Amino acid sequence: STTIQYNSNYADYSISSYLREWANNFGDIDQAPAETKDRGSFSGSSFSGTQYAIGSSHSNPEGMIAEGDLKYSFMPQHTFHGQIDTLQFGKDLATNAGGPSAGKHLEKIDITFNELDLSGEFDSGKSMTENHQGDMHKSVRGLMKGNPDPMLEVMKAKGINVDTAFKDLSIASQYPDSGYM
Ligand code: NA
Repeated sequence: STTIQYNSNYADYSISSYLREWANNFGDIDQAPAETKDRGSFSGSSFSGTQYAIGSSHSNPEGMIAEGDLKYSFMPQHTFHGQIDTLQFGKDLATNAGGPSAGKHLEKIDITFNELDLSGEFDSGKSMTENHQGDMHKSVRGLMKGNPDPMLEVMKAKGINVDTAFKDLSIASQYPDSGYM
């Protein structure tokens, strides 16, 4: 079953209010010029990986990391598919020691969704419209475009309450208070 951890600074936020703030600041990747666009980084495999990590293309700190079995179809349909088990949001993505093939991490982790079971399929013979209806694609691509609503709809359809503040949300627990951030 999906569970959540959150940094105490976000105790008064909900999933919906957090993802709105995150996505607004991440901003729409399509509006970034090519020269400064972060298209995201796959690692863990020899356009696929067990981790996909992406930061804002607009010189803001927001970033996201997905872990699971992730794939991207590139040209011409640009569909994200596979399985996301863990989805994490925060700020200031950095490459792990050993470089990009070792993965990335967020310097500040705000919210982590565990056992999210977010999936989608890709069929190379089907239309782009059909392939883009998958839960994983619409939610990840929406977030990349500054739009959390597809992700929120997927979460609501899983029975997750995206309205409750984290402090009151049964499936969420606060990361222990620390002092290094
Ligand atoms: Na709670």
